[PDB]
Amino acid sequence: NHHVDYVIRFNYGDIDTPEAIKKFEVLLLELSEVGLQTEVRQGDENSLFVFVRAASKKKLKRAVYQSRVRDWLYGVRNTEPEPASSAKPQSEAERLLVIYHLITVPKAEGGAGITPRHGEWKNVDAIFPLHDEETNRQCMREWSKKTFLSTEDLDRIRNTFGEHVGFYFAFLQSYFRFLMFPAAFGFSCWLLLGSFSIIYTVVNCLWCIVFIEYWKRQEEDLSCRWQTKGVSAVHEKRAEFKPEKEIRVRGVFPATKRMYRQLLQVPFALLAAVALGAIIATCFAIEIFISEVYKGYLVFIPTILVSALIPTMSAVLLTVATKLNDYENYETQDAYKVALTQKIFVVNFITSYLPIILTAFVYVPFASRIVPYLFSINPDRLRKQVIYFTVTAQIVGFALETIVPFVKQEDEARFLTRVRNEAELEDYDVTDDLREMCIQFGYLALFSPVWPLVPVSFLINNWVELRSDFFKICVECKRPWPQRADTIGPWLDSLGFLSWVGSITSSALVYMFSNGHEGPNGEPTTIRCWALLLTIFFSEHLYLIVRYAVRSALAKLEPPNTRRERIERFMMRKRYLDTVLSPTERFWMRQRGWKESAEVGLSLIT
Amino acid sequence: NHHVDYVIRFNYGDIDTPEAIKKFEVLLLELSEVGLQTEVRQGDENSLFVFVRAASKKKLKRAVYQSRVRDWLYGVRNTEPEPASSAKPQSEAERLLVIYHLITVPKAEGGAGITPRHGEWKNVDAIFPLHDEETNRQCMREWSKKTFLSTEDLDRIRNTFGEHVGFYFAFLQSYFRFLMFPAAFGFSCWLLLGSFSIIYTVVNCLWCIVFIEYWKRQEEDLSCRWQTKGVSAVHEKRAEFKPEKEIRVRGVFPATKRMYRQLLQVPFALLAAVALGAIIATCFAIEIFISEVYKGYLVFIPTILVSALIPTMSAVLLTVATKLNDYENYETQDAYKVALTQKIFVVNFITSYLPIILTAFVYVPFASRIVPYLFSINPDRLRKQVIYFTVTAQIVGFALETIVPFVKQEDEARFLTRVRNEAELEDYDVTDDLREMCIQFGYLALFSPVWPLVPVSFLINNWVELRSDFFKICVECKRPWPQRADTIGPWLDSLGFLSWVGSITSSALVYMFSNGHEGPNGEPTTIRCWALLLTIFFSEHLYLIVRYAVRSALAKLEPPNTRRERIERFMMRKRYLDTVLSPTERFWMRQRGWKESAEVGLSLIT
Ligand SMILES: [Ca+2]
Ligand SMILES: [Ca+2]
Ligand SMILES: [Ca+2]
Ligand SMILES: [Ca+2]
Repeated sequence: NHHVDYVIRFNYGDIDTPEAIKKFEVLLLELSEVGLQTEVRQGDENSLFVFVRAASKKKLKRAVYQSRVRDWLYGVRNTEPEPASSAKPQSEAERLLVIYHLITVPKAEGGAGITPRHGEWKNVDAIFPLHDEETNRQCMREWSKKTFLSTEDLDRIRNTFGEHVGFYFAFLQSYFRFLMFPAAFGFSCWLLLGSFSIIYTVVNCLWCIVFIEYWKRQEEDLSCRWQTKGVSAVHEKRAEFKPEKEIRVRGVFPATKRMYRQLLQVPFALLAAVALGAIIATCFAIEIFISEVYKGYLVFIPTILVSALIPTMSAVLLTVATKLNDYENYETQDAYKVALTQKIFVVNFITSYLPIILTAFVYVPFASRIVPYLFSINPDRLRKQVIYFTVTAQIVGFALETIVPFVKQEDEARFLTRVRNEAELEDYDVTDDLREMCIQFGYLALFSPVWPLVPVSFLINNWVELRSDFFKICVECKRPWPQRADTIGPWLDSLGFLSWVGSITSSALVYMFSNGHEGPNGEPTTIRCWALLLTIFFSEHLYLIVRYAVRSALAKLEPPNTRRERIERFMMRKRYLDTVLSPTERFWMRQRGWKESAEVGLSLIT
Repeated sequence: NHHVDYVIRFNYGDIDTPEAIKKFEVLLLELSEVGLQTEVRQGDENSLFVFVRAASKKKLKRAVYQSRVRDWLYGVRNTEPEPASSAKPQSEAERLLVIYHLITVPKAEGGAGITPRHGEWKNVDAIFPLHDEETNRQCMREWSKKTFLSTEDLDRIRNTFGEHVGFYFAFLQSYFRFLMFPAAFGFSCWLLLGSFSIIYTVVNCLWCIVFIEYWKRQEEDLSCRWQTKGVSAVHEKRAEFKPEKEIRVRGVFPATKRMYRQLLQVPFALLAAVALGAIIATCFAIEIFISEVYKGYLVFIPTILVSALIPTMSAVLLTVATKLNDYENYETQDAYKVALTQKIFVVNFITSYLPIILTAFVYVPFASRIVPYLFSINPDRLRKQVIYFTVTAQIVGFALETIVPFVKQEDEARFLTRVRNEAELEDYDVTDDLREMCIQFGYLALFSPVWPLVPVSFLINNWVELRSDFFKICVECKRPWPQRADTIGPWLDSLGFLSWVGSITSSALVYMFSNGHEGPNGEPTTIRCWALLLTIFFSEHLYLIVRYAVRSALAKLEPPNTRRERIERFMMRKRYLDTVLSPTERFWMRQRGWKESAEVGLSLIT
């Protein structure tokens, strides 16, 4: 890579020439005044990117010791900072993270001011590091053959690509690994019993409880292991944040006003729910009427209708959620990303689980009681849609995930072109992959009693998807900068909610389908709503009781890295304490020493 | 008090004379070898108590600096220990707590070995401090007149009687204070509307949610204020603990074996539930048949039956719970007390809320459908039992709390008799008073839609009960030793569970009684169990949604003491850091300084 850390794509297309060269000179002054060596090279037809390297080894050592000092002070490291003359960077992640903080974190603390495209420049499109292609191809061809990734492999996806990708890859490993028990139980139940089986439903809800509690425990242990536990204290501030007052330099904003702006989440959620429910239910009723009332060239209208109407409405809701998320201030980038993710999860929940719920609950149980207003319903509609969403939708999702973007794409002559064709790749966001895994866990927690080969299909697809996501990161994207994290984000409570409703939906399914597969064949006159709500009541409360039992069991087992990170915070204070910090009386005149008190005791006992 | 800190009642009644004097000499040796001045005086007819004072001011200063060092090291204090020559004890609580640690915490760390009555002595009945009667009477007559206790008053009940009593008194103050909104709303609803009113039920569930979340916030703030946040790390070990192995000196026990012994909680809970349910339901059916089927001298059998059969069964269940709580090891005293409290809360729940539930749910809705097997039921049975349990049971509880134990009870001549008549008082346990307040909150959260003057009665009784509990502590008991805590214990999650079921029970009540007070008059043929379970379903899920909203709102508002205790843990580390700890290169040979890079930039832009 010729020691090049970062590439800063300065643009000059839409900006006139003297303003562009003034912006360029002010960009290159703050890079030399922060300790970074710059080398400008010709970019695209209308761009000009500047390479960035730490200027000297002593400047890099002084800049990486003052980045270990800061997160030791803010309670992340819990052990003393190594001295600066012996403080070499541990890996590529620490070096690239220090260089990115020197580039982006503003001039109040000591870094440069470069915020990409937002506030003063509006020209620097991206600040991307370069790939380590030999190590990437070695890791790809090394663990394209192993059945399970080791902790050394997870530490290599920590040392490259940072910790925010390493937490996702450890989550995917600990999710493919824990899929083996419901995979074996689902194969056993689909071979032995039929679908809608009670022991498979209880086993599946117990497995979701156990997996969620074990991954909360493993997240705490892994954030203690990777020295990134309290990384919320050193989160990167943002320049879009507009403060009210200034109390000494941080620019505070009253959090109650942000709560009152956060209460717009409920009308946005109601609008998104009503609009997406109207579109999906209208498409579903159109498909039902056209396909089973009134043809082979006329069955294809509602599928093209959702394929050309759902992503447009979802992009409109994404725009409205972004415009509302800029209204609330959110001084850090992590709070903004978590708020945007919690906003789009409602759209993702409705878009992902509304067809299976109308077909499973509104379609199978009523249908005839409706169709005359517009029956001998198709009994395999629910099984066919679960089979579709689990197998064929995952096949086409893997297709449009990694095959379609691959088909879509002197001495420095090869390097200046490999950076140029790495400049056009896609910026990698790990929330999309966490979204895919969480929607998949939602399918497995909600509609697994229909067709219990769903965990088997998810096991095979997860083993393919781990390697495919690593191939996408190393090949089809720019390198993500080493972002740190402690959890996977709001996806933890998303997974808890997903399983939470799964405990209601699967129990309602195994109640109302315990008469066959056709379940409540059309018109519902048999289903007894006094027996449909009692099983939901008792199953949800047994779910909550067993979940409380498992969380109270797993809380009392301290993991080794947490038990080693609450001991070093005693050892550091013990080392601090050794390095520095160096009438009435006539009642007590009778018995002086402890021998005469024993004499009065023996004299009073005898 | 003539500077006397503690009184250690050595017994010699059942022990023969040479063994008693050997135990006495070994008791008095370890007191002089730990730094405490002893003065033995004649006790009761068959006891002999030894007074204990710190021997010298320098020894007390060295013993109180090494007790600030320890909880600074274990992460409780978060600020540097003051030097020992200027480390005077802050109040009576710190001095008496240091003297109690020197008396009781065993010889591995530096204290003496005196465990009361357990392991080697089996004679020292109690180690009680002496009352500060002038300050106690001054505080009693000072805040027997004020409407609300100030934070200085709460800090005085912290400085005397420690922090475990101060947390309860702050809880009772913050519970009497937050009773004013449901008191005013219940008076407004009982004057304007009738009983079983929907807006009063929604307001009451919202008030329970808000009060529980605010008291969790205030508990965190108060444990940060009183410098006792992480006091779980310095909990007092116990001598009943029997360890498996010894790894360097703590005596570890495998926690999975304690989990497997903790799984006996479910058969004990089933046994207690079935037995107490059988006794209470048999008494209730006997009372119903005798009082309303078949007399004035014959109505009094079932009341004497519970008054002579419920406390005997509860004492049997207390004995079984103690024998099971000694089976599980529980190395600390706080874990043992929390486990015993969580065991007796099931007995307290069933004994406290089973008559109102059978009368409200089993009696009002069926009754005739039952009585022929043994109707025009009495409509005011539920209102009369709620009125009884809220008003008259609280009056007789205040009576048997403080009036009956008061009627039941040379130069050193007055002092040796005031200690002698303080030796016979009752050892004060704050879990009984927290149990009374939590059972009262359970009544208010479960059965307030019946007769909505229940929060008004609870407001008056709580203002009386705060002063009466302080009178009981200062007058009718020995002084409790200054035990530290951070929460009130498991009563927090007890209160959450209490309100949790209240959201089901009150909604079922206001469904099935929205036809009058008689509700489902006898035989149930009107109540529609498809409408009884939908309101329970929707009300419980709206309860959980609003509770999640309130906890997510109150989590984002940092209290001032927590925001000052996460800043001093930056300041201490910042003070530590200042007191101590002092081919490839041909690509980077084109442009040396940032001026020539700007020259290449202008040459490439132009
Ligand atoms: Ca996929
Ligand atoms: Ca993926
Ligand atoms: Ca009382
Ligand atoms: Ca009391």
